[PDB]
Amino acid sequence: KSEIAHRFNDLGEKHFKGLVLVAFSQYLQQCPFEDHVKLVNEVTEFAKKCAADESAENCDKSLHTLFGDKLCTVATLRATYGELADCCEKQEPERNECFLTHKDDHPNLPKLKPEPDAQCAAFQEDPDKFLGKYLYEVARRHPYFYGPELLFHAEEYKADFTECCPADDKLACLIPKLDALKERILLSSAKERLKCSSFQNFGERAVKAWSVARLSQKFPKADFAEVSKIVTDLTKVHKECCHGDLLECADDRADLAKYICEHQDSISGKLKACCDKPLLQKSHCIAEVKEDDLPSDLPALAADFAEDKEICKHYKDAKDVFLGTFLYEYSRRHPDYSVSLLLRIAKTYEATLEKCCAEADPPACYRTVFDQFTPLVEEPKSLVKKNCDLFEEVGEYDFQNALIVRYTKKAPQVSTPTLVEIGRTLGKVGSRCCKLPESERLPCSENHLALALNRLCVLHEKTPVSEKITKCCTDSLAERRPCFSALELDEGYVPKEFKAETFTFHADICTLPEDEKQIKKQSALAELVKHKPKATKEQLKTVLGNFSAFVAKCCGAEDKEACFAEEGPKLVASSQLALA
Ligand SMILES: C[C@]12CC[C@H]3[C@@H](CCC4=CC(=O)CC[C@@]43C)[C@@H]1CC[C@@H]2O
Ligand SMILES: C[C@]12CC[C@H]3[C@@H](CCC4=CC(=O)CC[C@@]43C)[C@@H]1CC[C@@H]2O
Repeated sequence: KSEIAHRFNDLGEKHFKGLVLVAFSQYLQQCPFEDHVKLVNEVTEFAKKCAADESAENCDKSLHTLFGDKLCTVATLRATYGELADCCEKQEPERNECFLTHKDDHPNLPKLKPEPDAQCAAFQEDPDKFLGKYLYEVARRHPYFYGPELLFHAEEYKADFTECCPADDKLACLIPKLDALKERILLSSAKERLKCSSFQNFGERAVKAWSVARLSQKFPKADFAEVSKIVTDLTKVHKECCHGDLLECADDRADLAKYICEHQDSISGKLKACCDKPLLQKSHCIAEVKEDDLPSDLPALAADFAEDKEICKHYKDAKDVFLGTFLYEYSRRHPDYSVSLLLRIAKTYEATLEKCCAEADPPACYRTVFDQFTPLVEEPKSLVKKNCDLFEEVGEYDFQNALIVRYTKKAPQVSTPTLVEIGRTLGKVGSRCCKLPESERLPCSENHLALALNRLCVLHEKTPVSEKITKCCTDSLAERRPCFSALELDEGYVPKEFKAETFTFHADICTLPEDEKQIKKQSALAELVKHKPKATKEQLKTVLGNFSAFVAKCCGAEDKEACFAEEGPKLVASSQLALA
């Protein structure tokens, strides 16, 4: 019984190689493309040998042993990866655990900057090399990217270049195709990173809870046993992928996609479109499937979960199953709620039973349990209404700026690039979610907010700067967004010392693209808040407007630098007075 042969036979050579390339790229993010390709081929050649004869020497070793041994043969390991050479002394599974610790969530690699003429040539010159290069580039930038899903995006990446290279207009799919794919890559990466973060920081229990809530919303027709079945299998898939077991992850994901499609009539009417597709496409469509219509025979929950006299007995006899059933029943009923809200509601239900069942007369106590949920629902609904009201009034750029001020005040010790990133991400959430139908706003906003907050938390694990951020990031997954919302200006913070050069602009800003100009100004905005943390958002908006006007004027000037030189220092000095 050869594991590597077993995976090679199940997956096929193409997907086997793709996943192995991705896995290696994620583990060793600094190595060049050619180096990894060689290791992939070496591993694949061995798999073929084992497929021919599974009794052969070393074919019965574990995948982690074989792939771990392979990574440790890389040239200049100690120089390039000083930390990783230490892992190579260790044995499995200790070695892989060491490997996973050293994955870098922020490698700070160059921007993709597609060159359509050169890339279409390389694509035509060698497609396998070209598509493989793409897997490699994204994988090392996103060390926790969902392995099988990255192969799906490589196919979209192929279809773009296939359709557009022979066309007349050279860059007819630059902004249209690659920028859209780039956006989908970011969202997908953020979604999977949350799952891996949940395993790491809160355990498998938290991942299953989240998954029960989400899949109940998606598949309200399905029975609890069906959802539990799917959650169990899907949790194992993500567990394997998050721990670098990409071949096993891909294989189990295929098995799950098959199961769902075989039982689609009892699961969801929306799956039929997904289930008449190829493998990678089918799995992707299932994963992103639209929520099914609510069945007309949804049961009233007051009887079982509020009015039944033996709830304390049920709760005590099997807490997991009873609470699991509640979460399933309440979630399928509420596609208009965010997942974290449903998890908060489930925690409040649990807490109510813990309290009420210790008292003398539990029934009278827990009779009003559903009424405790109302304030939990109103708070996020109010936040989303306020944020969307602001977004629709001022637009994305100014909405981003308001969020940068908001979060810099909460966490002024965090780096400016990180504060700008989260502010800009949460601004795009406005564009994405506030235009949706009204019932879909809350789930879209809060679910995306969870992704952006996790990004901040993951960067904070690497570079801790604030005890308040640690607390919100590690105390409770469900309470994370309310914790961050509750943060106010850190009074313990001492204003960052003034540096004139930080707010000094030059003629180089004028040649930049619009998004890059914004980031420079938004970076200055974060720095303004850091030096003057008590300045109001209204003061800051005005001062930034003056900076924007100053940049606009001097970029339209005959002598651009002389304009920046004369005008800048006065404005820099005057701005500080405006922020008192
Ligand atoms: C997965 C895939 C087939 C297998 C390809 C993969 C691109 C990268 C690659 C390079 C190789 O040298 C082996 C085959 C693989 C792994 C392709 C991208 C789309 C296509 O379906
Ligand atoms: C997270 C949680 C404990 C673990 C529960 C979860 C409901 C769903 C569930 C079902 C299971 O089969 C395992 C335990 C879990 C994952 C509960 C909801 C609130 C409670 O705190």
